[PDB]
Amino acid sequence: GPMTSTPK
Amino acid sequence: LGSPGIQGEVVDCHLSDMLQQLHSVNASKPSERGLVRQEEAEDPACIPIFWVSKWVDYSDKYGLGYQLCDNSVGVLFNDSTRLILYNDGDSLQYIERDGTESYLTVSSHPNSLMKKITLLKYFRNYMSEHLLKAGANITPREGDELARLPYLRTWFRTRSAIILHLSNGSVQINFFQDHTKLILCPLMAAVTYIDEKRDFRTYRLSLLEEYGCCKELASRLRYARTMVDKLLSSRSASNRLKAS
Repeated sequence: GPMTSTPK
Repeated sequence: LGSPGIQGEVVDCHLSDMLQQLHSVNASKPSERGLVRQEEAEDPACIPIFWVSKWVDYSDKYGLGYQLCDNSVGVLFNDSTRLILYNDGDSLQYIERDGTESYLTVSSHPNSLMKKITLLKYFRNYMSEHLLKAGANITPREGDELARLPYLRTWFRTRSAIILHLSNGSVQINFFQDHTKLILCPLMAAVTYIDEKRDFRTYRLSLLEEYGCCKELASRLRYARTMVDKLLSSRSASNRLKAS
């Protein structure tokens, strides 16, 4: 699953 | 003179009440109304001042690092302690597992916090270099800085969402795939929905029950109820071996 919030 | 802040037990009371109110909204089948009038449920005076605008799941090593929408940063470390850095670049607050709060500064602080300070700085730098700010479109209201800055009380993740519970009571749910987000406030009995176009709208839950809402929001609120249940008790009171 994603390890961060939405990237730039 | 300082307020002690809303205490966690009091937050849990309001959470249980929000659980019940989500049940009521959901059972009212709000997307099935003769005429859904979602706009009539809007309550702009209850807009949240705080939400998590960025996050980093480094829980394999240290914890969950995050930015709030005022550009402050925090970490909920793997030992259930929190360190938050205010948007002045220097003011800190440390929160122990039992909620005990202490105020310090990057320039002047106990040596015991050097490691956690340095980690917080790494999280901050990462978020600032790499990640987009959620709700970057919202301009603060005058005096919003006077509201108590919360810390991350607890969090967890599912396959489809991350759930972020702040010490002011708010429960934020971010959906991974479509970037839609909910900010539930159990104190205001309100919910803010951030849709796929980044439109931000704040509703009174009881008015969503009265007036209805679209099926996308209705769907997200069904999932929200399940997430609140999980927050309140990760294990079922009717079978404590079974995951809520």
